[PDB]
Amino acid sequence: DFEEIPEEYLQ
Amino acid sequence: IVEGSDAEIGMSPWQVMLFRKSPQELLCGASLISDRWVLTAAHCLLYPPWDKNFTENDLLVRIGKHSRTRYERNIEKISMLEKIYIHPRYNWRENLDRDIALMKLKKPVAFSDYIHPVCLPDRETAASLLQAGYKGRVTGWGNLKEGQPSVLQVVNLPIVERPVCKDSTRIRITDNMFCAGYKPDEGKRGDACEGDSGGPFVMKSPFNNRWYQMGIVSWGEGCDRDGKYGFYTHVFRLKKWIQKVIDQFG
Amino acid sequence: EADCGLRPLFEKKSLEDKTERELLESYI
Ligand SMILES: N=C(N)N1CCC(CNC(=O)[C@@H]2CCCN2C(=O)[C@H](N)Cc2ccccc2)CC1
Ligand SMILES: *[C@@H]1O[C@H](CO)[C@@H](O)[C@H](O)[C@H]1NC(C)=O
Ligand code: NA
Ligand code: NA
Repeated sequence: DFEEIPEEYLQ
Repeated sequence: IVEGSDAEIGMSPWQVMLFRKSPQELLCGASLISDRWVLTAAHCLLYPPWDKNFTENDLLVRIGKHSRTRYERNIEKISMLEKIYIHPRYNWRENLDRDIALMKLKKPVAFSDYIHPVCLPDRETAASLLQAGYKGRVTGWGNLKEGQPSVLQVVNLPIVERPVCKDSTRIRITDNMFCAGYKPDEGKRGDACEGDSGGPFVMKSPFNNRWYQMGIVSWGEGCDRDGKYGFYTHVFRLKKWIQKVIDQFG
Repeated sequence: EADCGLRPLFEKKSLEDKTERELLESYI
C-alpha cells in the first residue's frame, strides 16, 4: 500500500 | 480515527508520521515541537508485551504529510533519528502511566506551509483549557473503525469529567492521563483508534489564537464504543521532564 | 518556538479552518 520512499533516506 | 473527516491542507502542520524502514509501514503518530524535537507516545517505541522495542536506526519520521501512503514529493520531509528518550517512569507493565517519549532529529527540519511546530502548554494555559466539556482536536492516519484512510483524519472531542473517565474502565487511571469523547446518546461520536497512538490532542487558545498540544493519543478499549472514552497522556503534567531532556541534550 | 502554534495557511493569513469554531464555542 505504501509508495516506496527515496533510497537516500533508507540508507 | 473513527467518525472523523479528511483534514484540510496545512490544518495540522505539526503532525508527524512514525515510519518503519523494513518493512515500510506506518507505526504511529507524533508531533513537531521544534525544528529538532518530536514528541510521541512511549508505547509507540517500547512495549515488551507486543515484543516492541525499536531503536533509532529502525525508524524514520515523515513531516508535512497529508496522504497516508503516497510519497509526497516537494512537500513532506523525511528525517532520521539521532536519539530516542523514554520517560524513566513510563509504566508499560500496568496502565501506560507517563506514556511519553521524545525523539531528537539528526538535522533540523525546514519549516514551510506544511511544516510548523505546535506549542506546549504552561501551567496557566493548562488550568484554563483542560476543563470538562471543552473540546480539543485529534488527528491521525489510524484505523477508521474497530478500514484505513486515504488521507489524514481529524475529529473534535470534548474532555470528560474525571469520575466519568474512572467509572468507564477497570484500568487504573492516574493524574498523568485525561480522557475525551462523547457520552452515549449525546447524538455525536468519534474516537482515536489503532495507528493514531502518539498523535496530538490539541486545543486553540482563545486568548492568543495559538494551538497548544494538551495530550498524546495513548490508550482505549476498542474504538468509538458506547460508554468508553479515549485516554491521553497529560502533557503539562510531564512538562518538567520534557524541559529537562531538551535542556540537557540540545 | 517563538512562532509556535500559528499555522501558515490559517492563522498567519487570518483564515479559519472548517471546524475550529466548534472548539471556540465549547469554551464557556
Ligand atoms: N479507543 C482509543 N482511543 N484508543 C486509541 C489508542 C489505541 C492504541 N493503544 C493501545 O492499543 C494501547 C497500547 C497497549 C494496549 N493499549 C490499549 O489501549 C489496551 N486496549 C488497554 C490497555 C492495556 C494496557 C495498558 C493500558 C491500557 C487504542 C484505542
Ligand atoms: C530494549 O532494547 C534496548 C536496546 O536494544 C535495551 O537497552 C533495553 O533494555 C530493552 N528493553 C526491553 C524491555 O526489551
Ligand atoms: Na472504574
Ligand atoms: Na464512547
